[PDB]
Amino acid sequence: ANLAAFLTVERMVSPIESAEDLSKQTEIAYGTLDSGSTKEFFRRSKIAV
Amino acid sequence: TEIAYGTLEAGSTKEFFRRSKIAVFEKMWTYMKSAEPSVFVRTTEEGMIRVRKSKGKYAYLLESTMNEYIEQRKPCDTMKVGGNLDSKGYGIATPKGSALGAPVNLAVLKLAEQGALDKLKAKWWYDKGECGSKDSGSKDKTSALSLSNVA
Amino acid sequence: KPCDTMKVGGNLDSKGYGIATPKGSSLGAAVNLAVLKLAEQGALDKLKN
Amino acid sequence: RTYIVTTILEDPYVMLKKNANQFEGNDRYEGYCVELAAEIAKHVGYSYRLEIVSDGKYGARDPDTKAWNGMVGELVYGRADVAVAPLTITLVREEVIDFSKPFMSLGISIMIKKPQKSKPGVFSFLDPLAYEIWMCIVFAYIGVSVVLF
Amino acid sequence: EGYCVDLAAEIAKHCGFKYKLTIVGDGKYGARDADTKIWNGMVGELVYGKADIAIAPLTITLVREEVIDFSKPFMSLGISIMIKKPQKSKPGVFSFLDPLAYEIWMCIVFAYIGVSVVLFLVSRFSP
Ligand SMILES: O=c1[nH]c2cc(C(F)(F)F)c(N3CCOCC3)cc2n(CP(=O)(O)O)c1=O
Ligand SMILES: O=c1[nH]c2cc(C(F)(F)F)c(N3CCOCC3)cc2n(CP(=O)(O)O)c1=O
Repeated sequence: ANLAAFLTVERMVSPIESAEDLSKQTEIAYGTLDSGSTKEFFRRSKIAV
Repeated sequence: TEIAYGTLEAGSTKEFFRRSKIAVFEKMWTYMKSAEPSVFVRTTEEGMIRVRKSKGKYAYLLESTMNEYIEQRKPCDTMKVGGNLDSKGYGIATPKGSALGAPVNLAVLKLAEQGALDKLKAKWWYDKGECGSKDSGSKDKTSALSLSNVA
Repeated sequence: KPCDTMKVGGNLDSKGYGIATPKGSSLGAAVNLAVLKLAEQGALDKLKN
Repeated sequence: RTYIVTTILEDPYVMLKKNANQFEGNDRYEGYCVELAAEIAKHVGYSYRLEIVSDGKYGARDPDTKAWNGMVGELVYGRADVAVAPLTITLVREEVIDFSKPFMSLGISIMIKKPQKSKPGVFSFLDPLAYEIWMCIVFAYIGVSVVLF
Repeated sequence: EGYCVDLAAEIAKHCGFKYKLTIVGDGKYGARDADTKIWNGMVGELVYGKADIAIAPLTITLVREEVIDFSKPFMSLGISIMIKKPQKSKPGVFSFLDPLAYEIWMCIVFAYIGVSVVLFLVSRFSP
């Protein structure tokens, strides 16, 4: 029954959901642009995350 | 058509759906204006009672900040889904012809660029609230099967 | 195309684009009233869709 | 100089303290807008006074009387100086009073009952067929055993 | 054509004025050098009088407020996460124990050993 349930729907989900998911793991990398106010937001942030 | 939904009986929320031009929101206001019985509530706590006594059969529409704050209160039995339907925002009020309004707006932009507004948002919604750090959890997405049958 | 990416999570900061006018201009307040009128009528969301 | 700061009792923006009767001045209240006005007074450097609105209304213009009420009427008729409150910026409010840039964006969201994984145990096993056909199955089992014996 | 073109058309409709859609020369948005103290881009066009009004996605910052003015934001936005669409990936050997259990297979094996020991204790103790 459960193998038929897996072979029936096949609704794949995303591994990353929230912003804390980036800090929760280290295998999937993430980056920003080399220049701009976006990197300045992370450079001037005070939140520990 | 099974799970009904409503808004507050008085305010700009009902005026938003009443003056909407999108046919989806027009059908929403048509269903809420012709509902039997009435889905509109008098206060916020009346909508809270209408949601909490429905067991997932009735929903309520409100502002996103108040919804997330109620999500960050006990018994932690509500949650906010979906994106925002309109672009609303609060600002600091001052009378017309006042000289302090422009330096107050400069201070507001200074607090926005320094991120202290996000610090107060994390303080008074996440830390002050009586719900744990969530939005997801110990992998609550049921992949294979509940073990209760096996147990 | 090729419809191969997706966006997850809410917004991380409060950003917003608005109409720029020079300081000491007379048209800035009617432009602000026109922007508020287009915001309340939902025509901005219509053009966004 | 001076400066009147008005607001309304709303959670979590303006909250009563625990020892509110044991407190005095502006420190009797707490929340988001209280520390917001504290930061504005820090970055500007002026004396203020936290005020509570009387009618409990946000702002409305009765078209019969052509008169605004609430903190909008406080700002128009000079009953207050600077209003720090979660007031929705509309078209009809811009023409009478000014506004700063929006600091917190928001919209209309959906509230649900937030269903959990309320799955029972042994009761979930005998779900899919019945709780009464199984007794007839066991009765036909012992009957066929009687037939064989 | 696009979003800001129809936005400028709506501004000219609700305000009643002729417009002229022009392109910035350098293709820069706006910046002030620390040496020259000169704003460039459409910011420099509005400061030095080269332009009249800018209807474009320019980020409202505090340092841009010091020279020019800004209206209320028509479109709110933030920082999001760009990931790819999760397609099917080859599961492999993990498909042998994928459904219904990740730990309960060892429980089945332990119950197998236990039932085997009980069956041997019943079957081999009659004398
Ligand atoms: O200017 C307004 N500012 C408002 C601010 C708030 C909030 F800040 F969230 F407390 C709320 N609430 C959201 C729903 O639950 C009750 C309180 C209502 C407001 N209303 C009434 P509207 O007509 O429904 O918008 C206004 O008019
Ligand atoms: O005023 C600014 N307005 C900007 C507007 C945009 C766009 F979204 F295209 F409108 C962008 N991009 C974001 C992603 O697509 C490519 C360029 C950058 C902007 N930047 C640079 P920042 O310093 O990184 O913010 C500004 O300075």
